[PDB]
Amino acid sequence: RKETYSSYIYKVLKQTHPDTGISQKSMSILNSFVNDIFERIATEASKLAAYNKKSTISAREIQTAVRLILPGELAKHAVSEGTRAVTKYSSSTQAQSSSARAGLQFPVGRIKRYLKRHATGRTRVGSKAAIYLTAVLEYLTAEVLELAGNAAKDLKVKRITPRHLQLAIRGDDELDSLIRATIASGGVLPHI
Amino acid sequence: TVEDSESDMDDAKLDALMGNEGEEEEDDLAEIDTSNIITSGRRTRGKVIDYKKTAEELDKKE
Repeated sequence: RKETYSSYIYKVLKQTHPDTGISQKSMSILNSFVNDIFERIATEASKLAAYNKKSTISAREIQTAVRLILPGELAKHAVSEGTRAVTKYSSSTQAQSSSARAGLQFPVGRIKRYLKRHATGRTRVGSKAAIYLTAVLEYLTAEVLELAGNAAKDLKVKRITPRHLQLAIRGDDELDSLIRATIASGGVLPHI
Repeated sequence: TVEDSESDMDDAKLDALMGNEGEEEEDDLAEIDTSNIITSGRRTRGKVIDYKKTAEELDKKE
């Protein structure tokens, strides 16, 4: 529980929708996803990189993973937004504020830390990475919440619950075959 | 707790003090291609009328 991306999400929670107090666990599943998808990528990247000796986790390392991780369609936009991001992000220069230049108010330093402490493998984390991870998260993180957010409120309650996720997750076959994280609360699809 | 949080800002450095390849300019700026068709991270659309009916009309037709 510690702190999780509660705060920043809370900012992507009010922004994505003003009526979204979000269910704690829905904040755990997303957080677990956001945390698990953060690993799935940074894991394979750190994998094809630990074996390639590349060590320098660059956009190309996470891109491939993203491409091998995400079914593809999601990737297509995950790499499109991630690229255009390094551009506007680097267009100026790291001389203003990464937590504002990256164009993503998502934990740029804390995640960059998840790459330093978790990888701790001579991972310099060139600007060609930390951002690709904050870009793909705000993309799918804001997406999962956008579907269930605008739907959970148009369906019955602003306080979404693992159920609206049962659909937003088990509904989108692609994500499902990609998230399959837990849904141990609303995933009332198999046993009744 | 907080006192000047707001993005913190004083984080990406204290941690990326590693120096960072600095190739920031050569980050990538090229792979762009499907950015003129697929779009998101701003206002996706789907709703996904629950009732499970969509969980099937989708888990089969989609």
